[PDB]
Amino acid sequence: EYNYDENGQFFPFFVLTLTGLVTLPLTYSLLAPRIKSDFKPQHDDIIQNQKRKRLRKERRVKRAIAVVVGWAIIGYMVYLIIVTSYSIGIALPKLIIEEGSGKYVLMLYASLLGILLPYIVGRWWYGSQRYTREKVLAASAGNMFREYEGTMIGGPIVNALSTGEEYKEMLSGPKAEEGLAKVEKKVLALDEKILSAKDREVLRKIDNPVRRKALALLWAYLNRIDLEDPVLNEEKYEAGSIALSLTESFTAIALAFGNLIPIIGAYRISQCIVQAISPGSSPLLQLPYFTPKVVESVEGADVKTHLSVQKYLDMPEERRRSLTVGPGLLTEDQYNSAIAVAKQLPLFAISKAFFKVAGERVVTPSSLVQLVIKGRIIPPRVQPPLAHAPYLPRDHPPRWHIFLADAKQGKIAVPPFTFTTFDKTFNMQTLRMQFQAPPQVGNFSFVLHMISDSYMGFDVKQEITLQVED
Amino acid sequence: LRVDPVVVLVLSLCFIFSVVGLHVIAKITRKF
Amino acid sequence: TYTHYPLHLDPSSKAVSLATTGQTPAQTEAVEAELQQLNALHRSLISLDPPNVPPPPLPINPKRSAQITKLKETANTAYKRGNHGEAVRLYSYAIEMAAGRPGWEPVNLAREELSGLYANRAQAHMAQQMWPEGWVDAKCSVESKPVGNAKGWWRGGKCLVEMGRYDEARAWIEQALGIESDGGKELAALLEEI
Amino acid sequence: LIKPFTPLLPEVAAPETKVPFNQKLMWTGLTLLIFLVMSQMPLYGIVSSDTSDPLYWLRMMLASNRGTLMELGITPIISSGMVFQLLAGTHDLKTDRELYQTAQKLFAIILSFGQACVHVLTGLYGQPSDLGAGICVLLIVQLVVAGLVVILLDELLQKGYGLGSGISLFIATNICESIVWKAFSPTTINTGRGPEFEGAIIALFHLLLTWPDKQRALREAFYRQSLPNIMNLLATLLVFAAVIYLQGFRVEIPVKSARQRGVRGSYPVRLFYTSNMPIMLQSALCSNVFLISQMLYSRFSDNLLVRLLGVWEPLHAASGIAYYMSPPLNFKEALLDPVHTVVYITFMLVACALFSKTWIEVSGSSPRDVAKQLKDQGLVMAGHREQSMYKELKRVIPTAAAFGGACIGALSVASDLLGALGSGTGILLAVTIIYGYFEMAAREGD
Amino acid sequence: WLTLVVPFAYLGVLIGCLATFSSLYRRRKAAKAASLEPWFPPHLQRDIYHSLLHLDQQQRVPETVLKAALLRRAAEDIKRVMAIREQKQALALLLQRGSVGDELWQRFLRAEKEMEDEVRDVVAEANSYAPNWGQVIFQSAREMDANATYRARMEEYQATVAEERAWWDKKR
Amino acid sequence: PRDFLKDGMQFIHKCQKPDRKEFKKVCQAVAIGFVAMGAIGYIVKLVHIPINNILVA
Repeated sequence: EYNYDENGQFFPFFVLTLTGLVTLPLTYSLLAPRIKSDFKPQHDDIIQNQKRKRLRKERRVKRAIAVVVGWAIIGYMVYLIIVTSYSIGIALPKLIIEEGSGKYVLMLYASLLGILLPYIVGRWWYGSQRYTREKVLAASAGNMFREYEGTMIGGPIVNALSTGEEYKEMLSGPKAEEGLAKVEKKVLALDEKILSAKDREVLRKIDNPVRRKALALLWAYLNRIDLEDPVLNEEKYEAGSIALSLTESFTAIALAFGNLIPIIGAYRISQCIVQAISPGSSPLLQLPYFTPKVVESVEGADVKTHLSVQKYLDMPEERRRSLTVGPGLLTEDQYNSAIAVAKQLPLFAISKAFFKVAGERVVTPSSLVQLVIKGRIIPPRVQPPLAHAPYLPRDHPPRWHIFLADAKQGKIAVPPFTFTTFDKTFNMQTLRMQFQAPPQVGNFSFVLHMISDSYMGFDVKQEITLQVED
Repeated sequence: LRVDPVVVLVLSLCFIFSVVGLHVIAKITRKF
Repeated sequence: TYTHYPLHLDPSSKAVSLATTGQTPAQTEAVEAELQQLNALHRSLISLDPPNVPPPPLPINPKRSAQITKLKETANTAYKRGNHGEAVRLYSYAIEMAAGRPGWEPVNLAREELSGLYANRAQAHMAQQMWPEGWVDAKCSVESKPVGNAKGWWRGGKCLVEMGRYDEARAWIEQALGIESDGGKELAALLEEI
Repeated sequence: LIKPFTPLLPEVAAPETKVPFNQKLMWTGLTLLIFLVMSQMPLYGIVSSDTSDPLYWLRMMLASNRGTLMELGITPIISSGMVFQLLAGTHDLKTDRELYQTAQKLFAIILSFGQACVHVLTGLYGQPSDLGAGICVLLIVQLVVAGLVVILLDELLQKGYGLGSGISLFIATNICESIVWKAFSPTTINTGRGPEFEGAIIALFHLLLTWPDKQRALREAFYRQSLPNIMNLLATLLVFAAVIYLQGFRVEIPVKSARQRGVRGSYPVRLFYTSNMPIMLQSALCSNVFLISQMLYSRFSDNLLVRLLGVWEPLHAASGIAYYMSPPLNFKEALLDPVHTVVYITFMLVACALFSKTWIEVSGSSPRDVAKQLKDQGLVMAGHREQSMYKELKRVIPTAAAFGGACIGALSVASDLLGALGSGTGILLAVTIIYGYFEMAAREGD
Repeated sequence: WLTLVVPFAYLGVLIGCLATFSSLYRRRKAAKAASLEPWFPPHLQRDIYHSLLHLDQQQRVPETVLKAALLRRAAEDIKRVMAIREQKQALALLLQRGSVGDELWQRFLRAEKEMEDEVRDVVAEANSYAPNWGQVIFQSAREMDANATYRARMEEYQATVAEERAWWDKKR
Repeated sequence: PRDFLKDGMQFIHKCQKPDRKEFKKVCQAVAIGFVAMGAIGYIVKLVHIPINNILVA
């Protein structure tokens, strides 16, 4: 019961107004600190280029074609405009309802609604299913879950972590067998037995190019091996960044498991991956100008205990003659910078940690009780300085994990509470966390762990006694 | 008897297409 | 369903042997180790009794227990004489006698017996100033039975403090106190020796 | 007694695990698109469409359309529940609940079939003697399968794959379509002098560009008084913003539990207690009165009771009770008859207030009931030595409800009188439902 | 009577298309679900036992070695059962967080059903061999497995005394 | 009479008013939802007017 416009004087106005309302908006819409360091590691160009390549976003091709076609149709419609007792009509061209193009437009609409909708729906469905919560592929998490063992800490964590899925897309094609022999020989030969004992057998046993290459590259990275190939470093410093996210996923999995040793293990492997040190090696390699030689020369010839940063800095002026002697060990101009950058690391030293229920004196069973732990950041919504490790592309904001477990059974008590900010070279701080008290009556014995990633050697382990009565 | 969630959607789509198919078949029969 | 492995039994030996083909050296060595363990189990079962089924683990034969207690008693009364060479020799002999027993029997009995024997041998080595062997024996004993034992933790911590490595001694005594009273008193006294 | 009908009835499968939020939103959007594209498709046996629309005042409340595949899609789903709740109240185990659900669906489908039959036989699509021998049963089976597919989609959306129910979404989408079509409508209506556009913005642009006087062009674009203009759009936007701002009035009462010490909390009581009930039921009552008036005025044309109850004329009720119940057309008709405006004001205000105050007692949110519920849950007043929950609760809730009813009634009246596009009932039913679903979503995944 | 047959034919075509699509989709879903990689590596002791039975059929072999093979298979099976029972709780608790995909839960259920069928089959085969030889099999299996892993751990801890003595003599 | 209005105004003054930021956020969210539904409905109707006019003939 409508009368279309065939002479062309009404549809141009409507289409012009609509496409203008669209294109105007589409065109108008598409028109914290860092720590001080005067040291640059080897292969600076590679790591800096990788850091710059990590982040990238254009957001211009999506709207450019839309805006240009909108302005083109606006120009065409305004050109057609400048060219030129009760009935209702429609501002639409006549050729749409003509007997010639009728079946054509009908079949076009049918094909559109039958193909484009289900195809794009299935695409979005299978595009938002493979990614998990921790930004890792579901295949990777599934493959890593089965590799979980009862009590694995240190070594086997790297083996259970080197079964990821990003390595498939990283070195796909002929990139797997390029320097496999070279990297494998270097890793298996140059490293001593105190850094790998049976991992050599676990590495030799597998028969798969992608996974073996990934594992060898991860070890070569975690040992600061400096292989001579100028093309393999650009993928090693990327395997490290992939291993970091896989470490986050493995921490999530081990936390899902109700065990204690894998938790500390995952935290230590996250501390080691974010840096360049090796799991089990002296944590003294966090300083800028330190090499295996000087750390072997400072902590003794052969020792089973590794001098942490606190006990190293707390020595009297004997390190001056014991470390930077001069014959190939170090230089005073470098040792001064090392000390000046070591005197700025965040170390959390807690002083008081007591339970307290909100609005009551004595903790009642099955009540919501919160603990206040007040320490003081002393170096050996305020943001802390970023990580100091220069051997990874991304910059990691140093976080802190606070949890507590019991000793009568090797199991965790409450889930951890991760945070990254303080309330501001030292001043008192405060940190809170709330959970549910046990249902029954009887004092318990807990120990909280101040395990923190982004650094190795900053751990506080204190025992707290809980009180409960009625 | 239970049915999968995609089956009701494919049934809705097949019904929507069957309606227009019947319409166009009747139009073809009338035109000739 | 299953994968057919070409086997070949050897008469008069009653021990099956794999014939050469799963077209893989890893599979070959795996099935070879499995076959060796199977032959060992077959020897144990043929040495069990005229029947072949293993008896249930509810009853326990007392001959092994009597023998191991007699050996432990004579080793202890020989060590009390003053010498230690023959003492640790008898300790190792009793350890071998205990470990050489089948596994279908209850594990708690063998576990506790090995705990006691390892503790005694660790104390004997402590009497011989041999620190590494004593420490590793104490570690074995405490790994066997952690709860209900304190002398093991104490000997381990003392061996550590005698040989150094103060951090490992701290961690050892810390875990001991976390597990945990004469044991608690000895642990506190050893921790105060830092 | 309804056991054998259990295995025959089709039913959607239960979800394996808890579905995420994005997939649920996708399911909801796809079901809504399917419902809309099905409601915008015509039937086949349509031969005569020039006839007065029966139950025309029910399309807005039932979210249906005349002469399309969705003529009676919504009625069986609501009717089955509305009768089954009553038969259950007049007069358990899962083995009985399964039978109950099967009987509900069977009643729904048989009522769908019966309504399709009474729709095709009454003469809506023409005299059955002239339509065809098989065309009638063809239309029957087509409308029956449409009702079946729509109720199956509703059951799927309700079983857990959807974020809420389908009735509210279906009522809101039609209102939102009618309110956004009124703005950029391409239909032109030539009543002489030259055709103009029905859409508001399109009409403004066209009149501004083609007429020789910009002053007269703007004076025409504003205050059209016959077709939707920009002033009505601005009034609708203002009413929308006012309702959105007014919905966020909540009286937080301090409460702390007594089963586990220390835990605090709050129990809000919104100014819009029983958000969209006093408007929906009042509009349904008015629609039923109007329908009865029309049906009794068509047959009994000449009588005293029909003359006093309601008289219609080109329809539009005039000089009758239904004329008083009908809202004023615009501001001009409002200023012409002041007594009609005043009686409409007072009727709608008192009706909304009384309806809210009597629905709060039946919905189960009475102070005597919710106080006992909170006491059984363990919550106790957190006031300073003021341990009296029922007193404060009975002093707060009833007045709050009896004031919110009148407030939302006055809002609807102001929206319908200022000139807002579409009936104010539709605007409120859209805004309240969208706000409820927004808060439900924001309380779920982000 | 085309008026009587046209709507019936239309509805028949519709229901037939619905039914054939339902059958095709069910078949495709079943074929896709029954084509998942197995959870645990291929069983070896059961393969050795079946090969021993095949060698016995295609032939002389005694019967005690068969009992030893079955005992070893039962030990492996009970270790597998312990592992799956340990992993069940962690997987169930982790599935809700969404950090794990969906196919893993299906693989886990399939592995659980396979283990149930396998334990039923092995207890039946055991009851076939000896009079009332069902539960003593699993008791012996768990005891043997625990004792073997304990002995392995003990030997591993004992195999470090040489390095310890070397280190102490070096530091001395 | 007037007691009802007085009690209502007292309840209103007893309530707490929302701020500007939360109001702006909720208004933006509801407007996004409304505009989405409206655009979908408008496009469906605009694409089904000519298709229907061709189909029914």
